[PDB]
Amino acid sequence: VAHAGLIVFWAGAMNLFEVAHFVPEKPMYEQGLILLPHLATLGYGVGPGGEVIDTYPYFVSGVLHLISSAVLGFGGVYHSLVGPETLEESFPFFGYVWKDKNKMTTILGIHLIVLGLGAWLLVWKAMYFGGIYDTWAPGGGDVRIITNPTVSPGVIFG
Amino acid sequence: MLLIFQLALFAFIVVSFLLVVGVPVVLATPEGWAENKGTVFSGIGIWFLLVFLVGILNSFVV
Amino acid sequence: KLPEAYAPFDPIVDVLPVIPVLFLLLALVWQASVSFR
Amino acid sequence: EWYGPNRPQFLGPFSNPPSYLKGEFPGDYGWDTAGLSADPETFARYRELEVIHARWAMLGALGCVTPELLQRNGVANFGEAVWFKAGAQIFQEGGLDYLGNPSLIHAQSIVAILLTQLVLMGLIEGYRVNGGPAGEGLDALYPGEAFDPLGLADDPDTFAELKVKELKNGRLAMVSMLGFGVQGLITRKGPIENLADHLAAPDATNFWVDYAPKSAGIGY
Amino acid sequence: MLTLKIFVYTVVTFFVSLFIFGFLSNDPGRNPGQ
Amino acid sequence: LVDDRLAGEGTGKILGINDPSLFWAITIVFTIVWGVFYVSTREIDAASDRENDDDFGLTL
Amino acid sequence: VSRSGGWLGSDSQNINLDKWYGPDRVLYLPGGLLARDEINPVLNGTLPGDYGYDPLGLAKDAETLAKYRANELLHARWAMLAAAGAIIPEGLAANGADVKGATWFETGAAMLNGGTLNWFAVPFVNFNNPLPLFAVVAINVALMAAAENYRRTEDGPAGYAPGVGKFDESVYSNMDNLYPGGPFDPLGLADDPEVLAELKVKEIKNGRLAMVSFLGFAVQAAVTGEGPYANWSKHVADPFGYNLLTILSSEDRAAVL
Ligand code: CHL
Ligand code: CLA
Ligand code: CLA
Ligand SMILES: CCCCCCCCCCCCCCCCCC(=O)OC[C@H](CO[C@@H]1O[C@H](CO)[C@H](O)[C@H](O)[C@H]1O)OC(=O)CCCCCCCCCCCCCCCCC
Ligand SMILES: CC1=C(/C=C/C(C)=C/C=C/C(C)=C/C=C/C=C(C)/C=C/C=C(C)/C=C/C2=C(C)CCCC2(C)C)C(C)(C)CCC1
Ligand SMILES: CC/C=C\C/C=C\C/C=C\CCCCCCCC(=O)O
Repeated sequence: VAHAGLIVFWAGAMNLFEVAHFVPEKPMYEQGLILLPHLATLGYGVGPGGEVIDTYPYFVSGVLHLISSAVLGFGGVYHSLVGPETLEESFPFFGYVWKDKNKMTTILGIHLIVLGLGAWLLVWKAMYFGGIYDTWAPGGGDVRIITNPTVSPGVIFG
Repeated sequence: MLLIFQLALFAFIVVSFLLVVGVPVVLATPEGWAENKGTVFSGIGIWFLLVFLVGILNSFVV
Repeated sequence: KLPEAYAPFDPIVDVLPVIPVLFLLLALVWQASVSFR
Repeated sequence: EWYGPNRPQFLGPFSNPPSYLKGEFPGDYGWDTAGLSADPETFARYRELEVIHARWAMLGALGCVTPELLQRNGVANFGEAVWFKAGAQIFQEGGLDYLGNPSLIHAQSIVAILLTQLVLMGLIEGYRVNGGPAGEGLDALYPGEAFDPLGLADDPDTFAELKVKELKNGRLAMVSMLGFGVQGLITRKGPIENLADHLAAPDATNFWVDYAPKSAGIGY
Repeated sequence: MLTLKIFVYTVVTFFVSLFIFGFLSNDPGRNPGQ
Repeated sequence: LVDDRLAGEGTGKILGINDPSLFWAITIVFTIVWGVFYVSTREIDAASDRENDDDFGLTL
Repeated sequence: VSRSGGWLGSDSQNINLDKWYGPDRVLYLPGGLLARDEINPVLNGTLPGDYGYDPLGLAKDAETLAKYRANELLHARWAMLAAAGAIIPEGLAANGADVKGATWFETGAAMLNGGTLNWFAVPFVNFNNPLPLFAVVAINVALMAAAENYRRTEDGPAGYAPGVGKFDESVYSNMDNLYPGGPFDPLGLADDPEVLAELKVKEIKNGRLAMVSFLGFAVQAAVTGEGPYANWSKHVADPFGYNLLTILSSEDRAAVL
């Protein structure tokens, strides 16, 4: 949990650092940014042709990541310092043994469900919540809405 | 309104610094976590209240 | 750039990303203080 | 009556019940001319099958006569009022709206309907044959309790009378449903439309004159 | 040229299947451990 | 043209299979090896003098 | 023979009352943040829904706890009914039905001069209720007053209810002030003590959720100005574009860089 908090902390801090050092007279790739282009491809604060129009969503994302990192770090510090040392007798649902195949498979299934939910959350953005940036859109690249995704087995297997 | 928002943000920063420096010290002392729980709980509550207040006040200064 | 209301706090932002490296160094310092038992 | 040696029979004064039909169960008119119920186990299975078929047939007959009557009277408006064309409304542009207004069901997918029906009906039938939330050791065919909220069958004699009435009504419903199926198959029209056409000209509109001469070598 | 492709495909799939089904045949039990 | 060639480079075929003959070769060889391996699994497992219950395998 | 069973086959009930009653019941804070010794001694895990949550020492003794439990149960049931009847008609009218005064804080104003309140007996027929405002208020006041006077009297007239049957004015004896049962329980779900206890816990939790929901309804109506269904629909359509922070900003914000 502490390591996850560290990851979220880096994400938020780097987003804030990159958004505070951004000038509009130069393109994104000319200023050494690597996290901002990730949010641009999701259709946040960009316009037709690929010109940055707004900056506030990047700030919002960075702030949210930083505060969530604070919460995660507190949780990790608690669970690592004063929490239960071995949670196989007080919390049987969360307890496990490395050699117990059924419990490990159950945990794997739970996290698979979580990852599938994350993928579906990405899918919902391109359909209903404004769409994502499409660089092949007619009349120049722009934030489109994907209405007819390709779910053909031959295309996916290709 | 801008001055109030900046004061709230500074208070949030100082409370966060106090929590960062104090929580490990309280948790890493023998029989210190089991006694000084009220201070940590109040600090966490003040931290959450300050972050919510800053979020609310951001809508007027931006 | 940061919004005009967050301008005074720019120096705080400029030093944030080094904290994970500081965390690794702090782990080493804690091990040293414990005397590498 | 309705039980014992003095019950009415399925042929009238010409009564000759088999040896295994003692008149112990509802709807026992002594009609087994094929000996299909000589084994008591098969007799019990057939009794359960008959009762379940009766109940399903009553529900189906009511559900096949209601929407068409409503649409023909002009009270409501459906995408397809005929009973053998109600399933194709899910393929229409507007979906399937209950009684015509788009604020009631507005069903759009056939896969979702299929999966939900599979899960729900499987669970409730497993409850019926094993026991579930509404009971664990009740009767197989007449459980009662939660399924008899307002007690109508509490006196044992009234229970038997209601059993007989239910079985006879369900048998009439089964015959009506078989007629519905065959008779929309031949005429390609709803039961109410067929009834209206017959009531218009009973001699001209029928089965024999209308379709019988075209039942060998000519189209219908 | 198609015959050469078929022959090479057969050889490659033969060896790869041998590898897979040999490593599936209770390999972590062929050790001198007590 | 002047000559003939397979002409499959840079096409994007599944597993490079431009021919049912290639598909059949792959499938037949894999099935033969799998069938030979299948019948020996009971004997191989019995070499460890243990039953293949839920506690089988190399564990720590 | 039994009147209850599992929903998932044979031997699939597994009712665990030790999670909601007794010394091992779940509290309002995890075991690492609050020891079980800090709980008010009056809250001994006997009433349903007891999470051991009483910060402002409001449970002095058993009598005050019982009175507050009666008030809480009444409020929870009314909150259930209010939340359902305030969220459903508005969605019905927004999806394409003909409902007048769908929004909950406008139905009273709908029948002011000569307006009539259509009633939708879903899904069969939409009625044309012709009762005027004065008749409506008189009938509602009379019925509610009679029912609530019966409740406080702990007695009632003779009638007939399904399950129990035709009852005289004597069935009301030994009837609980909060869980009367009998005529009010026709389906007979309150026959197993374990099932009854878990149903009580479920009821109290759903009631607390409904209370919080209607408080949110009132605050949303005060602030945003439209019905609860409209807020939900607009937020689901645009999560980051329609929320409290977006609504609070009374003017559009200039683009940052
Ligand atoms: C999806 C889960 C599901 C499960 C697990 C069961 C399970 C069961 N059902 Mg149930 N049902 C389920 C869904 C449904 N059932 C029914 C309606 C019935 C009836 C009416 C009966 C059962 C009965 C039974 C029991 C034995 C059935 C059997 O042997 O198959 C037999 C296998 C077949 C494939 C049947 C083939 C159909 C049949 C030969 C005639 C079909 C005729 C044509 C459709 C023509 C009709 C057109 C005319 C009317 C116009 C068994 C416990 C029977 C029972 O044992 O009663 C005591 C019983 O009589 N079920 C419906 C309504 C369509 C369901 C879903 O919608
Ligand atoms: C990553 C997974 C994770 C897991 C498996 C556990 C597991 C456990 N925790 Mg820990 N914990 C975590 C993270 C995690 N924790 C975090 C991030 C925090 C900081 C808030 C804590 C703080 C914490 C406390 C204070 C306590 C425990 C204790 C326990 C036990 C559960 C009993 C309970 O009452 O907790 C419930 C704890 C909650 C925080 C409340 C529920 C909050 C809901 C579930 C969150 C909904 C958010 C949703 C999942 C979205 C998350 C975003 C995601 C994408 C990152 C169990 C051993 C308890 C124990 O008894 O220890 C002795 C206890 O005292 N944990
Ligand atoms: C907290 C209590 C509560 C209150 C005060 C209201 C209040 C109101 N509702 Mg809401 N409602 C509620 C909860 C509540 N509702 C619940 C729980 C639901 C179901 C989820 C609904 C669903 C609903 C609908 C569908 C509609 C309303 C509407 C309205 C209005 C009624 C208009 C009317 O014509 O009614 C006439 C009502 C009746 C004649 C009452 C019939 C009730 C029967 C008689 C039950 C009594 C049972 C008894 C045992 C019967 C035995 C007799 C037997 C022998 C026959 C009014 C503002 C209407 C509207 O237009 O508002 C915008 C409307 O369309 N409500
Ligand atoms: C996926 C299941 C894996 C199960 C276990 C596998 C064990 C493997 C053991 C080792 C085998 C290594 C040698 C393999 C040789 C045969 C393949 C070959 O030469 O193909 C060479 C052929 C070339 O095919 C060419 O195609 C052309 C048209 O496109 C023409 O037709 C040419 O004539 C034709 O030769 O390529 C393929 O068959 C494509 C293989 C695609 C494999 C996708 C795997 C997806 C799942 C895994 C994803 C991760 C993969 C690793 C990524 C990171 C790597 C650092
Ligand atoms: C256990 C352990 C460890 C580890 C640890 C860890 C890993 C931790 C983490 C932790 C964490 C991970 C934490 C975090 C925190 C955070 C915080 C505390 C935050 C804050 C924030 C803020 C305050 C913000 C602000 C702002 C805003 C709001 C807006 C804009 C501006 C600014 C930015 C100013 C070690 C290695 C030592 C070793 C030993 C053991
Ligand atoms: C007995 C019937 C049961 C199962 C058989 C089912 C499906 C068989 C289907 C296909 C077999 C041939 C596969 C050919 C793959 C593509 C080859 C190519 O790309 O040329």
